[PDB]
Amino acid sequence: MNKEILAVVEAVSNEKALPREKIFEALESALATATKKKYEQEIDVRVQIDRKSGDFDTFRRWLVVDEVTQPTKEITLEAARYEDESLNLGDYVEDQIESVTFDRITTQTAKQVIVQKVREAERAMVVDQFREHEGEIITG
Amino acid sequence: GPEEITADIPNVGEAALSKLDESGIVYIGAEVTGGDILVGKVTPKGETQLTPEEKLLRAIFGEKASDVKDSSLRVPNGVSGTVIDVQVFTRDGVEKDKRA
Amino acid sequence: QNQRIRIRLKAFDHRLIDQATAEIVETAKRTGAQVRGPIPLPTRKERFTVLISPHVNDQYEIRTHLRLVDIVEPTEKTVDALMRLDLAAGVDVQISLG
Amino acid sequence: AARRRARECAVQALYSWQLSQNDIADVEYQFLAEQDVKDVDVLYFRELLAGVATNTAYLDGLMKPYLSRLLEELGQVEKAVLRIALYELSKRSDVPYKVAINEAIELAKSFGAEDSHKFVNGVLDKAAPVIRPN
Repeated sequence: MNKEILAVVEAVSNEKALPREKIFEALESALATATKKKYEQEIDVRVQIDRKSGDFDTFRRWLVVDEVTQPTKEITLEAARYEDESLNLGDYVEDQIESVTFDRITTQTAKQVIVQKVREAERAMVVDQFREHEGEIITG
Repeated sequence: GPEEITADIPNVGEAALSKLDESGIVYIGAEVTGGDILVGKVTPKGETQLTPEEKLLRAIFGEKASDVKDSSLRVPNGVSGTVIDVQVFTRDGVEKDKRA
Repeated sequence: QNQRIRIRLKAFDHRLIDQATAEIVETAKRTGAQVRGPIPLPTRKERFTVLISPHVNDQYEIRTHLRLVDIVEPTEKTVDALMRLDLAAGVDVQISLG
Repeated sequence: AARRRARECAVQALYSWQLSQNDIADVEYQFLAEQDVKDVDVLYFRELLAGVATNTAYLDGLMKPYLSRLLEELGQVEKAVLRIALYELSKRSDVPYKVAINEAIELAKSFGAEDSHKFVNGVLDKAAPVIRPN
């Protein structure tokens, strides 16, 4: 799992565009979007795969707001009593642990997120890389 | 690409994959009905990307999650009943399956 | 990869030719290619003409200064930076690979 | 035509190194094995490549002021032909004043900007107090 994504960032050619840290952040985003399909519940699942130390540990956001629709991510503006949360906003839980990071749709959305983010990053790089020469004769 | 009979199907929900076993075939006794999935098969769908920088990704990190397509054998619409037997003819060289 | 990228350079100007050859060997070095000698071969005369409304009963003579550059280690940077940095007109760049 | 046409071929290697900043051994090896140049005698090629000695830079420093064209804008072909036209009697003096001067001006007549040999001959006035065997 974690080792797999480490092998990714090793095989990632544009390691400057995405070194291990932001690689694993984008992969946590992909894992949340995958949990979006694993559960009909639309919950923001931060994971924090522990980029280099060990494997992942899924969490569950609380999306602090006075609402209760989709209660997987609903907490009022002071509900931090149990768990010693003590935080009004930002207090997010780790109730569900060890989702799937190896199945078909997981790896498919991993591919999609990887190619999307890599292409976006290379675009944003070349933009400034050529903007450097603003005021010169360029081909085209 | 080759054809595999894996248990997972990229799109369908849990119901359509509940009858199968861990290998991807229904148990002997599941009272299926027209529409359900007997197998259990996926195919290499896509073609012509030609980006080896992504082929190296999906050769180890997406080795079997590249070009899925659910050309899986469903019971024809209308015919219900009970599954009573499953034969599996495997071409030699092709290794094996658990049900086999 | 394969070696002989041999550049011929016809020309009618002088200073831009020195500039072009210098920046060419510069790019080769920024790549690492084993740039051969530019080797300025003997200048060749050319009797020119004026194919416009003539005199009544003139670009007639010119001196083609030639250059013979060679790149025999064409990695990515050579062709990349070469096709990137264009060269001024008035000079001919008939190259060869063979 | 063997020692005469020798210099009009080693000026090539001189200019080549000057543009390449390699070693003279590199450029001479590549020039010889590049085209089979027999207009130069091998030992006179060796002498002309020995014509990269430090004194060559020195003959640039002497004739520096009385140059009708500045140093930092002179053409590299003109740099090479000037180094040779001054070195012809720095140490070698294979032929006297007029012979070597005419050699440099003619055997390199087909390399300049249609007038360069004029002003190199004109700077050769500053070459007088060092080309003593007139």
